[PDB]
Amino acid sequence: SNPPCQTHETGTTNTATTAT
Amino acid sequence: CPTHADSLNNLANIKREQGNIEEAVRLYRKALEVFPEFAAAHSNLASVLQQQGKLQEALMHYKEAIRISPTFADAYSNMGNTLKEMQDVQGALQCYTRAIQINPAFADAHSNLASIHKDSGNIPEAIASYRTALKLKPDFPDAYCNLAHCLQIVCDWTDYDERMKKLVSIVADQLEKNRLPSVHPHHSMLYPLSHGFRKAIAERHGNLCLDKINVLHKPPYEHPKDLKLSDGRLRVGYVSSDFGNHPTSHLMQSIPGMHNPDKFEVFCYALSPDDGTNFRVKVMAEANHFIDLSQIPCNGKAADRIHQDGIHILVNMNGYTKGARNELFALRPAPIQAMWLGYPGTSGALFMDYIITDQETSPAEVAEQYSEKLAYMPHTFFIGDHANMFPHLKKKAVIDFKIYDNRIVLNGIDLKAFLDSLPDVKIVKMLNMPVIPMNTIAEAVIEMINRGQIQITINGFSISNGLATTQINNKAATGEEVPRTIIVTTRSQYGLPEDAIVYCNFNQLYKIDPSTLQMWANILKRVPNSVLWLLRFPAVGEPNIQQYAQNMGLPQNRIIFSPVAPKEEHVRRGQLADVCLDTPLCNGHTTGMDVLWAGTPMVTMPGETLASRVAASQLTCLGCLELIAKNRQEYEDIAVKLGTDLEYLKKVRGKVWKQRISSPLFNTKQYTMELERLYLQMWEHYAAGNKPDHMIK
Ligand SMILES: CC(=O)N[C@@H]1[C@@H](O)[C@H](O)[C@@H](CO)S[C@@H]1OP(=O)(O)OP(=O)(O)OC[C@H]1O[C@@H](n2ccc(=O)[nH]c2=O)[C@H](O)[C@@H]1O
Repeated sequence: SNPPCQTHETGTTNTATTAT
Repeated sequence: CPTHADSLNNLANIKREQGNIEEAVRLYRKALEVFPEFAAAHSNLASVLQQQGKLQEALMHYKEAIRISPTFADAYSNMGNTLKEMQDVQGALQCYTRAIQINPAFADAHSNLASIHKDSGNIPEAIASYRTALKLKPDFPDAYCNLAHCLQIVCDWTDYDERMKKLVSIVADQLEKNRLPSVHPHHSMLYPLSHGFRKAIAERHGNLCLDKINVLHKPPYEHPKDLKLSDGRLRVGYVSSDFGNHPTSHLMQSIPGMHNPDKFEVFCYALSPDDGTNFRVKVMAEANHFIDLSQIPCNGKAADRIHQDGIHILVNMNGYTKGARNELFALRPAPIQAMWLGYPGTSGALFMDYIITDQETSPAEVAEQYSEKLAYMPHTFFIGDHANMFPHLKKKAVIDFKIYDNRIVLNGIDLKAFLDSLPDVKIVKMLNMPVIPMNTIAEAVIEMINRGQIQITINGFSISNGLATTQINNKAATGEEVPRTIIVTTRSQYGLPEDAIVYCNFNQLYKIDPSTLQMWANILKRVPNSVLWLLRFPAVGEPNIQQYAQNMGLPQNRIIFSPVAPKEEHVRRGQLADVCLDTPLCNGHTTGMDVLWAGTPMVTMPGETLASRVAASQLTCLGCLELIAKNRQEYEDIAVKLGTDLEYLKKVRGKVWKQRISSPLFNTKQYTMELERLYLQMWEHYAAGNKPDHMIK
């Protein structure tokens, strides 16, 4: 197996929708 | 009214960007009150709800937006982000790909999809998706900064200098405009950012926790101000998602059981479920109280539980890493809260009072790097359970294929007993070293390795191939149990040369930058018969390292790559190296302890960040100041002297082999005692009615 390491979740980008 | 609802939704978007999430939620809800079938408002509301930790309520509104508008790509992509946070990888994937299917030019969806590939270990696919996102939207901080980390992981250094410039420029612009930086607080240690920038990045990530607990509207907790309720004992709570098979437990699993029960009551709060390993078993059994907070996902109720136990000192072992629930610390269920061991840096957050470190790791002249007050351990804050986990490596013997201490090595609990049956064994003074001559027994052992046999039996003793530990005992390979057999480890197992100096580094490749490889190249050039030993960590980084080394004048055969190994083999095979070359950008931490337990000298050059100073702290505690460089020239000179002056190498290697036992570095009993003295200083200070201050003794 790959050894367990110190891990961090990658941030994602929320999309804000402008109303027209 | 169209205009009315539209204005409410758009103003709420503005409030969201400003960091006023409460007002955003308010405006989104008024928009939906005016116009119930408002798809954009449903999706936008779900986003701020997600940011508030209300994930299930977010999903409901995302689905409502999509029911109203089936081709609403933003809603799919945003919903994917929520599912990803919920650890629903497949669900997140299906949302991202649907969003991209609706709109192939949707840059955000490509970048979000990339994060799934990144966290799955599919770096090439992550890179490709991030590049698609940046092709569609060139100004995209999230995509660029995560792409940069992807490139760091595989050691792609194409335009590295301009990459660093862009990263710093991005962080500066984001901090100025009060945004959450696109650079993760852990990753920030890898880039030439200021200490002020790094601490600010951390601070803003800590602010995310405040957004999640503010909606709970819980009042501040009343804290104990004496030890009366606990019969004079101090109640310490260790909070970690890593009680199980994780480097954290490999370091501190013995510590809860070694606390003095006359003065301390140990509470362990697990943020993860039982993984069925001996690591988890040991902590559950030896802690006075073990609490599975993974059964209590509501942060309000979890913090309530901690408070009901009457915890005096709550210890944060996660920082900004996976499985963390720093919302618990933001609620302050304890009067004293400390960062310890797990996270190599500042929290940047006000809800953390102390960071447990040491004078070597965190000198007072760089104290502005941390938001917490400094709390000094007398030697090093670092610790490992190596003496308990791998005692079979306390002693070793070699086979003389003719004398080397690291070409053909045997280790074992019953090694001494086995050697008693071999009357032709010579004891060479270097504790000294037993040497098996090239006899019948030695030839049988060597035949086993050459033929890839699993194990043989000699005089009743089981002799194991070091490459085959998992086939013999899974628990022994993971470090869950001590190996019972005599294990054989050879340079031939890894394609290492028999008559040359081996410099090693067993860290993930991300810790290597161009400057480090250049420094390593200078060393290899000055030591004719020497190779560099690295890991396929990951394998796709290998051709990159090889290319850059060739460009630096190093032939390809000078660098030897091995696969990552099970825990036990990884520590054990460190014995085959002559010297470890530590990474200055970010030191080996756990891997630093791993190599020193094998008796291998480590050369290091401490920087300014915590992460770049840990190895020097370990070596200072070990008692080998001569292995700590003050600059790059000295780093190279030390390494070259070790590789060319063979008597000096023998002296230094013997020093490490002895002092790993005699120094306090791997002494968990002594560590626990001194940690207890520090806890008491923290308590008395608080109990005297004082706000936290530097406990630098
Ligand atoms: C910079 C940073 O994140 N520092 C953290 C520290 O601050 C924390 O205090 C340490 C405990 O939480 S974790 C971390 O410490 P690091 O030294 O970076 O290790 P990292 O997270 O890459 O893991 C590699 C593992 O694989 C094992 N390993 C390695 C090679 C191998 O072939 N086999 C193997 O089992 C090794 O034994 C390791 O167990």
